[PDB]
Amino acid sequence: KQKNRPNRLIVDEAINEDNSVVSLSQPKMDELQLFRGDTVLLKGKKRREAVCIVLSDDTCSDEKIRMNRVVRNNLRVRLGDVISIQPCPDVKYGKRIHVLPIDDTVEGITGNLFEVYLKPYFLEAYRPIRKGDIFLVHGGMRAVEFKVVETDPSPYCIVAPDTVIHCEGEPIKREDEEESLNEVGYDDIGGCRKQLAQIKEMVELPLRHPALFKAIGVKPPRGILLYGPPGTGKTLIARAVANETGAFFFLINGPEIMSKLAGESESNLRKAFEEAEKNAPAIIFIDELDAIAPKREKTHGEVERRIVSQLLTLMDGLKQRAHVIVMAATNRPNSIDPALRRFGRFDREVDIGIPDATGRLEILQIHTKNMKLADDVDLEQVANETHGHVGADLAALCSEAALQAIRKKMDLIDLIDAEVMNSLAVTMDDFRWALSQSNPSALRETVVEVPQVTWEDIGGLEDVKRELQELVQYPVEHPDKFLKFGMTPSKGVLFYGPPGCGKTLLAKAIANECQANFISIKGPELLTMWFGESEANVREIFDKARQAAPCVLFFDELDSIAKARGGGGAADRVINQILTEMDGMSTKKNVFIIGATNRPDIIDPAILRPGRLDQLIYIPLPDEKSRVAILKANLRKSPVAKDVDLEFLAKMTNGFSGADLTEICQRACKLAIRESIESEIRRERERDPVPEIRRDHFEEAMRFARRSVSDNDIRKYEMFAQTLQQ
Amino acid sequence: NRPNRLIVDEAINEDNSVVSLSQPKMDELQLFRGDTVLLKGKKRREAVCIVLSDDTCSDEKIRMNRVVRNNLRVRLGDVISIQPCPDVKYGKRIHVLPIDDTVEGITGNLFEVYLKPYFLEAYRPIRKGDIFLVHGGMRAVEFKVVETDPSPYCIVAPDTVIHCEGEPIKREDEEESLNEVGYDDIGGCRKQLAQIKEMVELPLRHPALFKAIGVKPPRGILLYGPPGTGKTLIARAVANETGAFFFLI
Ligand SMILES: Nc1ncnc2c1ncn2[C@@H]1O[C@H](COP(=O)(O)OP(=O)(O)O)[C@@H](O)[C@H]1O
Ligand SMILES: Nc1ncnc2c1ncn2[C@@H]1O[C@H](COP(=O)(O)OP(=O)(O)O)[C@@H](O)[C@H]1O
Ligand SMILES: Nc1ncnc2c1ncn2[C@@H]1O[C@H](COP(=O)(O)OP(=O)(O)O)[C@@H](O)[C@H]1O
Repeated sequence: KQKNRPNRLIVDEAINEDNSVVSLSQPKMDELQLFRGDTVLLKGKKRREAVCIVLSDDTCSDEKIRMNRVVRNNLRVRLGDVISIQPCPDVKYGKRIHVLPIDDTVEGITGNLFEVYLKPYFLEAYRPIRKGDIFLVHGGMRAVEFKVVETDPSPYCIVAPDTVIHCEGEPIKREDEEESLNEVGYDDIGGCRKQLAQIKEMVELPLRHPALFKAIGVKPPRGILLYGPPGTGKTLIARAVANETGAFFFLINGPEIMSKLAGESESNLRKAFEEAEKNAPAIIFIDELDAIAPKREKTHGEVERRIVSQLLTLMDGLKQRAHVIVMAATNRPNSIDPALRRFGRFDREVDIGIPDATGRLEILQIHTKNMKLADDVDLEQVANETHGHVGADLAALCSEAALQAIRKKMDLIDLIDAEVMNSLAVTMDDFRWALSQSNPSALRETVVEVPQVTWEDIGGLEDVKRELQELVQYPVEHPDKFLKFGMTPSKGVLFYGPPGCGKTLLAKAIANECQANFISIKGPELLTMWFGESEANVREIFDKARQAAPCVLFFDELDSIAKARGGGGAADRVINQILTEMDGMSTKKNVFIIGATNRPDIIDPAILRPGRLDQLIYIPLPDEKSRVAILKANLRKSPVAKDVDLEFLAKMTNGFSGADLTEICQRACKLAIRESIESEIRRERERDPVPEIRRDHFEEAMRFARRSVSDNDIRKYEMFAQTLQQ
Repeated sequence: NRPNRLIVDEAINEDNSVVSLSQPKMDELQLFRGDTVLLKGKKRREAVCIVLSDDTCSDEKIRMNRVVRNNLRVRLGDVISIQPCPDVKYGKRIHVLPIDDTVEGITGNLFEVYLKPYFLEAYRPIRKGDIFLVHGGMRAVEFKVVETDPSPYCIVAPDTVIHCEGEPIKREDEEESLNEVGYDDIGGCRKQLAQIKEMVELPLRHPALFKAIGVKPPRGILLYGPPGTGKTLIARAVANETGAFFFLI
């Protein structure tokens, strides 16, 4: 970025008396790509926006903006605060504009307010406004404020001379100016920025750059595939990259292509492309491509493969034909025909995936920005407790929570619009009941995320942590050292020993401090792929690994598949595929393959071959610093008080595994919950928060023994450590 | 629960032309005597009858018609509402067609036999399609409104004649016009029926509440279940308690 976010400006008094005119300086408008007659989008406090025309000023300061008292009150700011300016170069003219004056400004005057106030104020003026601007109109020896109600270009527009002005009777008053309907934009798009920036580049370079693609010679984004779960803001993304760029959108959908009969399938599909040809600033988006073009064995018909044929003969031959780009949507990239997915056209494919916790948080922030809540819910625990939900399901979650809030209160008056909005309130219980009544769709899917451990759960093995940093982090940070000597780094590592979940948190910490993606490969999913006789599922997983580069590929226990066999054997139907993936693994892109086993005697010797899975790391029994780190993780995200004896467990529970010391904490927590609720039972029988688990309950939690490790297996692990002791 | 909705008096007679007067309720609201007074039952049903005819009912109760008691609600001993709506325009000789009991006895002139010697200047201002039972001897003969000369609720002029070419069709068509719509009439797994009742009833009667939320969750509802469960009657029961066009395919 730049210093101090240089669109931030200081409000100052103006010289011009115009309401819709703000003033800047000469090198500021040159740096911010601003003209002397162009329009901007001003943003300020209390999430209030403004649309204005920047004019040149000579008395204006370098880092200040001159404006009158109207925009200062419209942005709800006083003298001395900071405001921001955003350029708005894509404004369209308005069609119908509804204006209603405030009640105190029309007391004493009667008649038509259009020909006296509205007609001279907009007589070839072209003043831009937004929804909620209160602008002062002078006339009849008075000063009457007029407020924008609703425009057909609903976010922002310029008053055309053909715009019909609506000034009907019974106006609204000064209120909380609630938002209820709008048009989408880049801020409306949620958490997709790692791919939103890429597709932003691949549509911004087609914008107003004809000679740039002549400098390339060829246009690189000929066809763009956007695949993911159904409903991941797909047409929202397509509509968002159209209006702010400035083009003709003209969406068509595959069901509407099949909606016409035989012979009419060429009608309104080719004609869409001559429509795109006659309007060179345009994009093309098609929805449900699997309904048009499935796989070749799935093409069980004649008219549908005819439609596939006109799509192919229209998609191959638009090479520099009004420089239009083409977008498409599908569930998975292999669901479409692979002959469509070749090169020359339809090559710039991109994944979207599910949102993360912060992406879900900002999606819910967008969906709850327009609706006033009870302002005591944090909205972060709501977006953090959800898991595997599409953004459409978050919108449905917000709608059902509002339905819960409406159904909680009884019936009001029937139909003013000032009773069921200012009484809107949602609780933690409202969204919690809404969380139960919310069917997800992104479940049963390989999630992609950057998790958060922040390196301090890990106890001991600091040289092992340094080796894991040098294998993964430092090729990303300093690849010039590895290109200095040309050494191919060890991209594959093995974990063996007790059944620990600390290797999972190790991989999570690698993805965290690497700031890279994570993929959790499940052992039950591996046996699903084995017993389901579908060994081709590895390929799209590794394709998602390539498209989510850099990433961490945490595989579970691979010896369980060999445990299912034991007549004997070395490799299985899933095992031999990942060796071909490792041979197909490039040394670039910083995609790491990390393995997690328990018993390495029953694994493939081809895994033990060099270049496939390179080095083996033993994870030993937990140590006392790792035991107090385990107790710190037990104290992580849990309300606890003082007088805790963290050194009490490590002196005698050294023979137990780390899950036993974890289960001590959950058992003491359930004991605390049980004693608190029987204290509630005592309170009800008789008709303080007690936030600390008292350590007698901790000692009753550590009393029972469930030692899951075996000492002979520990000697077996030490025997393989001595085998690797060279 | 509304002040208009009040408990109903028992049916003294089976006449559509007689409504008893409740004088404390007449002192409560502002109802004007004369031609037309609007009344509502339940499930979005509209009807009009005259007032100040009998003066038999006591305070906070009004005696109404028999046909607005058996229809326009789910049962007797329930609420009835009133509404002032006077001096509407006039119609001409509606409800010429009987449906059920013409096949026994004689046909007659079909309105000079049982309609003319029974009415007392309340010229049946009912919904076009609603019924009313009247006969001289048996007093259980219904008819159906088929002539639609007036578009709003209008009384007709007395001693008017139109074409008498109407023929009876069926008896069960009155029962099949509802086809037994009722939440008591439906069987009901009451939990799932409660959520579907909520998620259609919040669409019901409050179209502007969708502007308050801004998001509409009902855009389509699947009905999972094994066949034989009344799935084609569950949607029929959800309809016509709301009041809309059902139109199954
Ligand atoms: N990522 C998202 N962010 C915000 N809103 C979303 C998102 N995904 C879906 N929605 C909501 O879901 C509705 C339909 O979007 P979507 O299901 O993506 O359409 P399509 O499936 O045709 O791409 C929209 O009204 C939008 O508000
Ligand atoms: N380097 C390390 N050495 C020892 N223990 C560790 C290390 N890093 C993390 N741990 C701890 O080991 C525990 C994982 O072992 P455990 O809970 O017994 O296995 P599981 O949960 O798979 O049954 C985690 O709670 C973690 O805090
Ligand atoms: N749950 C129910 N409540 C009331 N009537 C029912 C119910 N289930 C079946 N019936 C009766 O059974 C007959 C056939 O209905 P049914 O087989 O349930 O249709 P569908 O299976 O399409 O819902 C209907 O005439 C209906 O009266």
